[PDB]
Amino acid sequence: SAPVRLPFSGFRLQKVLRESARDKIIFLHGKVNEASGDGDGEDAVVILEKTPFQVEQVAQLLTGSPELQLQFSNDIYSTYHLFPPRQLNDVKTTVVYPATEKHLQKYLRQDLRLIRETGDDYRNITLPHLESQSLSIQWVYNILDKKAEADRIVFENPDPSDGFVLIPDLKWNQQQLDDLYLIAICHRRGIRSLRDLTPEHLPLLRNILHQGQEAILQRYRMKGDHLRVYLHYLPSYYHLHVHFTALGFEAPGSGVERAHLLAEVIENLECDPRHYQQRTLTFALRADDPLLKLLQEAQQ
Amino acid sequence: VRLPFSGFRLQKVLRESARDKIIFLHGKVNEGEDAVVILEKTPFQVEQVAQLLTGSPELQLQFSNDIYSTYHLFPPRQLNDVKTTVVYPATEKHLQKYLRQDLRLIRETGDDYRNITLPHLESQSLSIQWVYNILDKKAEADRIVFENPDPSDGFVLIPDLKWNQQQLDDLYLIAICHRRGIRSLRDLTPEHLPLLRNILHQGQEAILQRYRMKGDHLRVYLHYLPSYYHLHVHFTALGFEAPGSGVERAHLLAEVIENLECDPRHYQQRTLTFALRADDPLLKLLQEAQQ
Ligand SMILES: C[n+]1cn([C@@H]2O[C@H](CSP(=O)(O)O[P@](=O)(S)OP(=O)(O)SC[C@H]3O[C@@H](n4cnc5c(=O)nc(N)[nH]c54)[C@H](O)[C@@H]3O)[C@@H](O)[C@H]2O)c2nc(N)[nH]c(=O)c21
Repeated sequence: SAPVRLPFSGFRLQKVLRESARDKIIFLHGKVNEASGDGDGEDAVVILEKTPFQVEQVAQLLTGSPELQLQFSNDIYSTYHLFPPRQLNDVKTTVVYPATEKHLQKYLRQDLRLIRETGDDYRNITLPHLESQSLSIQWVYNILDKKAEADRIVFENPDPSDGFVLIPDLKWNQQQLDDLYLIAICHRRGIRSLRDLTPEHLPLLRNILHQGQEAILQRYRMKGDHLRVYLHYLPSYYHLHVHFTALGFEAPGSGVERAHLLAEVIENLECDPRHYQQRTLTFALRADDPLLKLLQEAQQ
Repeated sequence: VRLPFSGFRLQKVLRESARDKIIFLHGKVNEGEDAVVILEKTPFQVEQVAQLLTGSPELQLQFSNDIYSTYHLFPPRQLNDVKTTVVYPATEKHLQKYLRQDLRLIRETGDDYRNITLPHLESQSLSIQWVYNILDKKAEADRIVFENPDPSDGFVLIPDLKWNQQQLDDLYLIAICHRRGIRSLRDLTPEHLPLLRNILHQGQEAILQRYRMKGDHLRVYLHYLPSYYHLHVHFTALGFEAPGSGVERAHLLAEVIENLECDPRHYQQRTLTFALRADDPLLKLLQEAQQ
């Protein structure tokens, strides 16, 4: 059977978590599985995002007879409503079910605040707090165990200590290289973030950088100098992973307040073995995040 | 109801943004005459999204993993609207306005800068007279928000030209140091730490006094490569993903300060990563040298 259903029965919109006109994305909190009519459904998050244009698809459309509705016109400039064929109309849909209260908070629209976390702040405040406020990494384990997305793996170094799995993300429809996005997940368990990195991890990091880039060149004919390769801090999930993005893709999470180039991570560890245990890291938090209050009050 | 021309041979993509779901196309028409066609996906309407999702929409499962799954959603015609802008006939000036070249990443070692980049910079006529006019109060003096007048440790804080200051969502100011001869990060030593600390602390305090926005709302960073070779620092609202704030170009001022405190020769010895346009002669010079 063609899989054509959401993973639940019925969708009721509880509230809009966040929408962006410039990004053409919307985050939805839904209530599902309410066949009894008691208004007590499970939580689900549904993310909808319009897709980028495909160059040759739009080129063929413009050379024919497109369906247009005139909006504005003045001298050489004019604006239309275009209703394109089915090919240009697909909407990327991401579902989280069952969604946790943590999922509702991370997607709820909030103003951001910057914070600078010393090595001491991490050990005394952040690390104790995140242990109970972290999302499950079962999806990470499923990929490593070949329990999910095995056919989507682009490259794998199977070594338990220095190996990793290279795989597309949730969003990249793989229809164009302009928005290329892949993630590399290390096989070694227990590496929560940059804070756990030591020179012991230099072989792993070099493997991800050089084998990951070569795999992208082999599979997509995408040269290394077309790629932005980095890590997140704070990471979304506390299992070490690296982001491979097209340089021309203004990818979310590539800002300086979250992204750390993998090549510089390697060189920092080579220059100082205790770099990411002692140095201060700067990142952004939601204004109502209790971790922000804990860090702000310890810094007084 | 139809386009003001017949046929469309794509000459080149002027620019594209997968993040913004927009594309700028240069086409040859009536074959040829020049035309610019801009296509942009439209934002979601909450009512249309709610009505569709509550009533069995057409979906195709891509894959699932634990509690996560991705689908292709095929909405009705009411949600597929594409904003289409046409310039016909388009001029050479229109093409220059929209065209952008692809970006290529490059890593410049300390020796690369001294042997390759700096001789290339010196071979060009890079005028920063407009910078001197601001510092000397001969232009844009009415735009200055704050000044430390010290000739060595001082600076002028000025809003970005593209910020009309009518809202704080896109807050963007620039701090230009008074001291001359500091091309970029490459010229920084611990002797500039008083200047850099002044920019960080006095700059944030001035933005708090003038815009009622405290420091943790701000992203304070420098560019490498900078657009002009006179040291300047960018102050941007954190919620504003300003161009040039990506990891491939921005350097947090606090980290620049602490790097100089940990190693005086940091920015003369360490390798810096940045993007260049594919047609930039500096890109070829660095690639040939690194061969
Ligand atoms: C659960 N899961 C995660 N990922 C990817 O791993 C990374 C997680 S960390 P990141 O900081 O990039 O974003 P994040 O939203 S916390 O990831 P997420 O797990 O919550 S899924 C939401 C998606 O929506 C995108 N997003 C988020 N905010 C915005 C935004 O403001 N604007 C836009 N245009 N896009 C945005 C993200 O890039 C993400 O791809 C992402 O690249 C995910 O795509 C996975 N990949 C595989 N193959 N399978 C998995 O199950 C899996």
